[PDB]
Amino acid sequence: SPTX
Amino acid sequence: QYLLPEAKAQDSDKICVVINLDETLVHSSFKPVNNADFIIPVEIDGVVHQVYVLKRPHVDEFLQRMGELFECVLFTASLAKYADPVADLLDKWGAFRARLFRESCVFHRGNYVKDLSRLGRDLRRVLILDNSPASYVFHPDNAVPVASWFDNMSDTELHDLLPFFEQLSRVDDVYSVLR
Ligand SMILES: [Mg+2]
Repeated sequence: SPTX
Repeated sequence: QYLLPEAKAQDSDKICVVINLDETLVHSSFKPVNNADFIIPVEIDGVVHQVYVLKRPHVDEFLQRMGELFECVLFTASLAKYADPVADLLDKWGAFRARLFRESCVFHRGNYVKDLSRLGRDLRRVLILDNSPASYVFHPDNAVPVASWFDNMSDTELHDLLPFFEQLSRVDDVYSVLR
């Protein structure tokens, strides 16, 4: 993901 | 060298707070949702996907106030192509003096860690607000836990923390209170  | 340049002068005397993005200030996902506060296009291998972001309750008051009290810094394990647009849309008041993303964390034992030593501040005047205790395993004494947030529109934990931070903002040494 580009998120955590 | 360090991740941050020297604090600019009105901030020298201020505690630096490192604030986390995901599950702390917002919660995002690729699953559409009608009430997203933000929609962000993110390109992954040449395809644009949509990220839907919700703002945690009272996030606006929180950042405005924290932005006056502290030298606030965004530190996230998310990638900039997502976090930078969110920070742009979320931070109307310029609370964030700087932004740090996945490449600035240390990858250790599975996790992306926020290694506060790498900031280049004096750690007696540093705090990390982060919903995941794994993020600050190198410095758990500098931490202000905060519950993970997803979509509870009754959440008040950002409002309710401001009084603690107001008094924290005054002390000479944060360990003096978090021991
Ligand atoms: Mg997070």
